[PDB]
Amino acid sequence: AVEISPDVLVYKSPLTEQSTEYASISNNSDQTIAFKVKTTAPKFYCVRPNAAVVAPGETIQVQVIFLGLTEEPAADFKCRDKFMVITLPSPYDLNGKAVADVWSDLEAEFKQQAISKKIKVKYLIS
Repeated sequence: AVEISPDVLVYKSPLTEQSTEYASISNNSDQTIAFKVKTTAPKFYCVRPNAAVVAPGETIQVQVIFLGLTEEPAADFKCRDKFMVITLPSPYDLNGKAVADVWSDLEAEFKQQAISKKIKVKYLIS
């Protein structure tokens, strides 16, 4: 019962300026989870946080900051950028380490338990 949304991040207005849309991870289970957000276009989006733990009953909001294209908005363009949210059980105390520190161990131990979600991106004039 991990919920990840939305299906599509929609950036509007001047695509020549920075803009922020939001994703969300809610842990409705009884067990702490960890998530990680992968970006196919890291030169254009800043993600924060890109990895974190979510306690039972907690919702974490993820900032997806579009850095903009001070260039050409383009007429009749289809954005192909995508984000992949991967969520895993996080049953161990991190011992002060960051989630990024332990992620590879978590994914190696709990790959079968993963709950993944591919978030698409859309540009909207105007």
